[PDB]
Amino acid sequence: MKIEEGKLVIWINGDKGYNGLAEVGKKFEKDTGIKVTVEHPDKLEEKFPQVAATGDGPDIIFWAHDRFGGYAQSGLLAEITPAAAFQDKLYPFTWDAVRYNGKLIAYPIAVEALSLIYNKDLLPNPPKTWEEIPALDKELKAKGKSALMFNLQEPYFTWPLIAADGGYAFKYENGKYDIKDVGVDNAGAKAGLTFLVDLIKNKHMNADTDYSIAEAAFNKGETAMTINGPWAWSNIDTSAVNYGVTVLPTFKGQPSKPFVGVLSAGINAASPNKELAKEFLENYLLTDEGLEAVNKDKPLGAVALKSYEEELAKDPRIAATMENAQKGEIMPNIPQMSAFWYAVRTAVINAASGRQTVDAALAAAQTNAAAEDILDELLGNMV
Amino acid sequence: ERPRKLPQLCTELQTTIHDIILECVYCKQQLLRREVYDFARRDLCIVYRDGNPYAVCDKCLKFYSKISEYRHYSYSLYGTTLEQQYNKPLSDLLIRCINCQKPLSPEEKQRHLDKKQRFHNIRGRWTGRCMSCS
Ligand SMILES: OC[C@H]1O[C@H](O[C@H]2[C@H](O)[C@@H](O)[C@@H](O[C@H]3[C@H](O)[C@@H](O)[C@@H](O[C@H]4[C@H](O)[C@@H](O)[C@@H](O[C@H]5[C@H](O)[C@@H](O)[C@@H](O)O[C@@H]5CO)O[C@@H]4CO)O[C@@H]3CO)O[C@@H]2CO)[C@H](O)[C@@H](O)[C@@H]1O
Ligand SMILES: [Zn+2]
Ligand SMILES: [Zn+2]
Repeated sequence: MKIEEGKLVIWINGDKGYNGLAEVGKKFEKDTGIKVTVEHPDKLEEKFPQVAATGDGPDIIFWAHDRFGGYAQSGLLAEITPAAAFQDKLYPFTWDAVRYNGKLIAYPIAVEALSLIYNKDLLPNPPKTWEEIPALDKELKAKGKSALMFNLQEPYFTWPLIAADGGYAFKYENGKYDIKDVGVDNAGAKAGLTFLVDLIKNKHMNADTDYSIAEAAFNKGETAMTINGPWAWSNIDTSAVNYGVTVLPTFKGQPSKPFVGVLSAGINAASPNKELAKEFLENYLLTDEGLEAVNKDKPLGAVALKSYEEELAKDPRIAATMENAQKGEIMPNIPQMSAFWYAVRTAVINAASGRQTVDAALAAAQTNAAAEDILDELLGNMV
Repeated sequence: ERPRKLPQLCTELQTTIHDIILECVYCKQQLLRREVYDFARRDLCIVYRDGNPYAVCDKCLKFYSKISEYRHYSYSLYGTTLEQQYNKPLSDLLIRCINCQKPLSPEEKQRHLDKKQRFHNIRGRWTGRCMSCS
């Protein structure tokens, strides 16, 4: 049915603190009378542009900022108009993540980066380099354990290694992304993905490992290390594993470069509740108490709100998150990002499984990531 | 800058359209001779990857064009509105057939005007239908 006037429907991914967000919604309803319903549908980031194009969907959509330029290009997001006093409450770099064609298209919530998570009892001194992992795994297999398991099905988790020696999505210069300069099939990307594939060939990782498998193995104490983001920490806590969060290993002496996501909240252009959505986001969620309620459910990472981040930054896990973030890069928000991710997803899965060589997999991903731009040129108006 | 049209590419390579060997930018397969001639007749643009020139084969052109239409269709306008928006007659605008990618002739554009057939915008590209693609 159509978006209901006089309530708020929110979509947020199932790995985030949606119960905590619902608590913020309950407070909003207690104070204002406006009911807030939080949902976590599957593939919400693919459902949103479909339903919103027909004028339906949630009033508010949460995702990392990389999806939002495509939504804005399709006219699916309301422009957001925080006063200068409110903008000053959040870190400038988080506003830039949600700035598209010079306009703010979402509210930034929290800064996410992947870190190396390690079991301190199994591995008191985690490896500084990727190159050490094979030997460390042989040592741990002799103890009935393994060195490292992390999700190999989503390119977010393998990108830090692919980028380390030179892979990139779109070249960034003059404050702008050059969509004609894609770095998926260059020598640095091949070197990193070759290292990953060699880990699999040499029985240090399995191509089929997904999020659930890696999480279960780490939280059961079966593997010494995983790679994950802040939202994963609360399940590790309840598992009673003594864990640390640290800088990702280097590759060829270069830092791993995670793609940094800013969890962001956009307002559906078709919402009849844009004013209520702004009041909820600015004056209930983006407060110390609102972010704390979400954070106590699943940790958000380094929040965009300065007053609360000043407390969270004292947590060494947050310091590690931001150390990895600073070595990585902010994701582009441009519409071409989704095609980039779908292309790299296929390349990593096909190379890891041996369906394609690293070279063929990345050559195809480079083309796929650029496919619409290539077509624009083929059909172009040129002399 | 590099040649964007087949004739200039042929001149630079001191070859002719009858002799030139081109590969598809997407699949890297060699174009059939028929595809080379069609590339030129459809006024397509040579594209450069890693500093090397490429054309496009018919299978890939149709595949990515269909995707682009299905995902990036926006809206439609009558020809007179295009003429007001761009301040030019249709004859001066590049409008390709949505099916065969050929630039529409002036007579085909005037046929759109006379028969009240709108043009469609896909990713900023304005399209109609030539006569052949009925
Ligand atoms: O049907 C075949 C195929 O379906 C399933 O995979 C699909 C996914 O279910 C689907 O969600 C979709 O995934 C895309 C996604 O739409 C696209 O946006 C892009 O995703 C990026 C994020 O945008 C980016 O923010 C980042 O996401 C992080 C996130 O920031 C962080 O907060 C936390 O949530 O972890 C996320 C990573 O999981 O990175 C991802 C990229 O990894 O790219 C996705 C594709 O990689 O499309 C999938 C493919 O169809 C099934 O899972 C699959 O088995 C089936 O083969
Ligand atoms: Zn082809
Ligand atoms: Zn035609």
